[PDB]
Amino acid sequence: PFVCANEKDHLPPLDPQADAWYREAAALAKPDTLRPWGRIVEIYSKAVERGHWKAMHNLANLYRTGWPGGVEKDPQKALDLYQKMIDLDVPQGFYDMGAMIGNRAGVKNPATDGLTFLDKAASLGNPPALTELGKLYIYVAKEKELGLAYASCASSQGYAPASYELGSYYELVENNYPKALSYYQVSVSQGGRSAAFFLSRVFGKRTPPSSAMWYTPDEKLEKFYYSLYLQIDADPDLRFPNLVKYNPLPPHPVQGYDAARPDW
Repeated sequence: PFVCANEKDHLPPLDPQADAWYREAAALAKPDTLRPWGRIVEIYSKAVERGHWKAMHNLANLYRTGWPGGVEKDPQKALDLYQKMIDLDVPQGFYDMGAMIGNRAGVKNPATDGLTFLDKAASLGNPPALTELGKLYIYVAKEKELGLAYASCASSQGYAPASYELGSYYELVENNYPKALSYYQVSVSQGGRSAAFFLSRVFGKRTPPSSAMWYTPDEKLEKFYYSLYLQIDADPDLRFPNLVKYNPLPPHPVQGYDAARPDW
């Protein structure tokens, strides 16, 4: 049996000073201009000293995925930070470690209680882990019902890539385009860059009909959702918690609001 967990129920405390440093360093790394990476690294490091689990994640990603002139690529330090995270039982830490050394390596790790890294992370409600496992059950193991449950758990926690993956599932596998559109719009409200980009294409004049899912082009929706794409592209922390309720999507010309029930 699968139990959907809430990741926020399993987050260690965040030091108030370390969180101030983390937020400033994350902001400095945000704009698409010249950025002070050496100083961003140093600020993240000071926050890591005080136990900030998000500073550990961001700094580790910089150490393994370097950055042209700023920093500096070093996989071993990124992994030492991942170790610090799982020692604190951070759900993202289990996902991060598994993404770097493989899922099944978790079974032997003392911090996972015998689970794989994805299983341990997903059991603590980690949305990235729930999303990957959902894709694996759906597309590799052919466990549709279980895989959809994993993705829906991550989606209901506000994780935009999970909502986008559910929308992509209903478009390509079930050909339920109104259901796909609704998940894409949910993903946009959750800061989904890809969903906003492709939701905009759905209503563009020049989009081939199959990629538009045979919706009628709507120039105002094309511009509305391309505008959200640009906002999310500039600020990935942006959310739109009122987007769905006050901007109902148009029905599909044939499938309505649900291909299963095209006349609702």
